Amino acid sequence: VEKVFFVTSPIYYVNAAPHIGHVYSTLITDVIGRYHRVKGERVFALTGTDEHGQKVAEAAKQKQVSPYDFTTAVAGEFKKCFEQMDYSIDYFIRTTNEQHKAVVKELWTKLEQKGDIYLGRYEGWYSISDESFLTPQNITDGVDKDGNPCKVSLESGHVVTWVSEENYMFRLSAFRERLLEWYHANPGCIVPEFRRREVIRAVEKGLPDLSVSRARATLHNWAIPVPGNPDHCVYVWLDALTNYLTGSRLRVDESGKEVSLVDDFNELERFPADVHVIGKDILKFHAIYWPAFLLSAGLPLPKKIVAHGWWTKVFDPVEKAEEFGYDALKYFLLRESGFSDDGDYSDKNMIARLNGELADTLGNLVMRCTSAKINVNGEWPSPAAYTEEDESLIQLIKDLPGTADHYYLIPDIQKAIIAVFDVLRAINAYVTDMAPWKLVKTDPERLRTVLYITLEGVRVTTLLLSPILPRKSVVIFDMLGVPEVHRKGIENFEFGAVPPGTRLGPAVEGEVLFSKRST
Ligand code: MET
Repeated sequence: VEKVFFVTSPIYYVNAAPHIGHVYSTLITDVIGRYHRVKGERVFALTGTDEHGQKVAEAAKQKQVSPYDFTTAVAGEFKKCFEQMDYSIDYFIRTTNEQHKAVVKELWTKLEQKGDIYLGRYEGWYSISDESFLTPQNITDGVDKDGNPCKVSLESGHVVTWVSEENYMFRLSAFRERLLEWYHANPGCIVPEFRRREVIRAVEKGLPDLSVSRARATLHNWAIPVPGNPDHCVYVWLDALTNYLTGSRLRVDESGKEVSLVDDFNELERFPADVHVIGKDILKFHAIYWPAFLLSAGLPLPKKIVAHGWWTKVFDPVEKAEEFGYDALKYFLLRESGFSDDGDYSDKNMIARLNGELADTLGNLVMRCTSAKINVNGEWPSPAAYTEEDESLIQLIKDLPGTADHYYLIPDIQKAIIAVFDVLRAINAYVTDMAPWKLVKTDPERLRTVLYITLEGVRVTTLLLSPILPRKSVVIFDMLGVPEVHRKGIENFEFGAVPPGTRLGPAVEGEVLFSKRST
């Protein structure tokens, strides 16, 4: 089905200021978004803020400000952070938005009409910080900020409290068999694979019904009212998860403001998400509750949920981007960690990767193929006959787009970067063997062949890196003199798409692409 590629970040709680966790989650969302745009697809990338609930209201009360003022302020800090980080997200949703609330009520009403919401009790543990219901097996003894002996979440270590409320209850237990069918029928729907296995084990163990409302006093009245029962408010997670549906139904203008909410999601061709990006801490909500809601409502299910190794919720990313470069930082975060949390975030290692990979591997190579010394005519030369060594490198360059594409689609952005850099290392090796600096005098016919391959290797690697390094890719292409039309589209993944005779861009006397730093 030709649709709009719909990729989401989670919507972030506004109890605290934006931080690296949020920036990472939204970076992954953004990169996926960018890759599909580079592929020539229609894209709708979504991010935003999760503004209702007990936690946000209590954080606003601690600041001695009204929940409305506080959410608006913090949402502003989030918006500004994401502008600073130079993302290309299509819309920023807020759960306080009136159109969002409409969609929630509409969804609630469907679930109710379907017979899947009933009036019952929740008597059990709850983590206000996680906004999560927990069984007694998921808690242990612990300490709080008054040093007192309390109970805490095994998940997150935050304080838990016993709740005993009459609550609207969603019949999650009825969806165990259908969820298991879904997981088994769609074995790539949860990535990475060990998290897919974790979800399945949990659903196999059995599912309780889920409390989807709370008494309004418990939430300090800071929530969406239940349709036809103002004594109750809608659970912040049903509220929150529904942002993805709301987002898929908003017409947005050129400045990024929502102008209209369509009735039927099919009108905008976004729903359901192709990729939900989340942290590992909210997997249950996205892989169990969310599909169960959609199943109840007869709505289509997402294609993939990708759960990274970090938590959704010092090291300030805007500070480090100003210190080391924006694209460089993004590169580092995406390169340094896969789905394991174990990975070394340190000035030592940021500099190791900056110098080793960005400067010495990529940057070095860009300068070699464009310098006046080696590229004497300042153009893409026409190649002479290819040796078997030439062919071996060409093969790597030809194969790379297909390999990188599979990685980007999993999605595993670390592996995609690695694949591209393997080819970059190969090109450096090739350039070392051929010694094109010697060939300017010794054999100019041979240099044409060597230079051309080098240029084309640089173009193709750069094109596949352009979702990771959106600014630097533009600079590289300007130096190489790659016309705008050749900077995107699957057609331009092909070897040879830029014809010989293309002139390089002008240089400037101070130009480095990535400046190395002191160790
Ligand atoms: C529907 S995604 C909700 C994410 C949640 N607000 C968090 O900050 O973890």
